Amino acid sequence: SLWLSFRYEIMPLYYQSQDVLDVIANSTSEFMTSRDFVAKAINIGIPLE
Amino acid sequence: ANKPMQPITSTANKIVWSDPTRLSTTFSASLLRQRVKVGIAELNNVSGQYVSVYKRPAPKPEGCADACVIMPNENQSIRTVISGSAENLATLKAEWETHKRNVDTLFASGNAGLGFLDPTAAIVSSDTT
Amino acid sequence: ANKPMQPITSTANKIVWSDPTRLSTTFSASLLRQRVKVGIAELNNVSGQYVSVYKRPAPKPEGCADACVIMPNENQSIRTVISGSAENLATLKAEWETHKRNVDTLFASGNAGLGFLDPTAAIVSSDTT
Amino acid sequence: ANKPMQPITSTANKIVWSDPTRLSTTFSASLLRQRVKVGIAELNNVSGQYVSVYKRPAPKPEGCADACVIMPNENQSIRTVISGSAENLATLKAEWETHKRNVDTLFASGNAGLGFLDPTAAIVSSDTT
RNA sequence: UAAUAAUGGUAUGUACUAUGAGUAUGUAUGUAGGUUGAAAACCCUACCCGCUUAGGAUUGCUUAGCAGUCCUUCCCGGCA
Repeated sequence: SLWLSFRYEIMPLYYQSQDVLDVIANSTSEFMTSRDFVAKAINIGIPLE
Repeated sequence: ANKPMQPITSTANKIVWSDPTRLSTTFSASLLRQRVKVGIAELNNVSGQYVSVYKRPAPKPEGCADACVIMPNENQSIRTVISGSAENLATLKAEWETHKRNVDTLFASGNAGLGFLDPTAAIVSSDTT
Repeated sequence: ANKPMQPITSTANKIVWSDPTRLSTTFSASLLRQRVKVGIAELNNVSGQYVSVYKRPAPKPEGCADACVIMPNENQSIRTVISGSAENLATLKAEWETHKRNVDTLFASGNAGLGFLDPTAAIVSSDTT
Repeated sequence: ANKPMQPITSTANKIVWSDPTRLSTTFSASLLRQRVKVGIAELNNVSGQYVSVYKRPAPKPEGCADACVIMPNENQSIRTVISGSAENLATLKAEWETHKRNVDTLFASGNAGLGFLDPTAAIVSSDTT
């Protein structure tokens, strides 16, 4: 009975702790990206001769 | 020019505000979040319940704002409970001002505070044409 | 323009509006009047309840189910009850927008929507310097 | 200066400091807020509870110094309780200042700590001429 | 297939209270079956969903950068 009472006393903290803090940690990070392009010109010289 | 207040009780769930000048008035905010699968899919439901109470004694008999005539105090309590999915918070916000104006039209600008009711009052929804 | 909402059930106490296009959304505004005697003078007490409920289907998971199927609809509810005497609506109007401005900082501007408070918030009372 | 303490158990109505070097020494503050009704006036009362403890082995026998005298360690606790209406804090302070001087002339300068009481000790009230 | 139960739970509405979401109550306990009883159906079967175990998928392919998944097992949970 004492063990069960201690159980009932602690798991309020268990609920206040574990699921909430784990989901708080989980609610972080995700994939995203950005991109762009150009038609930049690269020139190589050739002598007129 | 509005006097601010400062917290009284600090908790992971509840924050109690109150004016140092007038301890009668207070504003507190407690919120509970629940881990829910409505359509066999997980949802982030957060239920933020807000209370704002002011003890304002204002019977003030006609034209008697004259002298040291104290009146007993009366309650003015405002209860708001907002619950919804955190993922849809952006549109949940959008619904929120619709609730503002809807109440404002029928009550703030309307005459529902006296206890009357107008079914013909303009009531509008969140979505647009 | 936002789509007008029309009543479905009218009563001396409760009026329930709904959108003709989609009647799932509702706005039920109930009233509840009682007689309160405090300062050897009966006062007119109104307990004005307002419930605004909107329904928006799913958080819409990407791909997979985006062909012809929708995950069951969720519920978004905002409940507001306004109490106090009817002899002093003028101050009740003033505090209501103050409550509106108070809730906005936590919800509309702050991150209280996602479920996280802010003890360093800046809220003010209805009264003014 | 002296050694500052850091709080080790914070709560909305319970804050306890203790010295990091000597964790035995403590200072606890408890505030109990309650609303009390007096004649035609609702009153907001607060009780200030303050406990200061210093654990200390008191007397060195005569005037030596040595290792094999580790005498029992005893306690020195000073508890102070303040109660009064919130808005009367302005005058609440002054009599507290009076309470300081009032016990000063009896204990700090008098032999009240020994166990003796002086009927002709100078005692004054908060009010002044 | 299954009964005794401790059925201390949860969610959703009701009346009171409320400077409280506290009190009590109805309803249901992911989806359907067997079953007396304590019909708030205790429990087992089957099907879905989310955990956990440690294994894998062409592991490379790509004139573009892929891809934020998939299958099995351990696996506990979505009324006790």
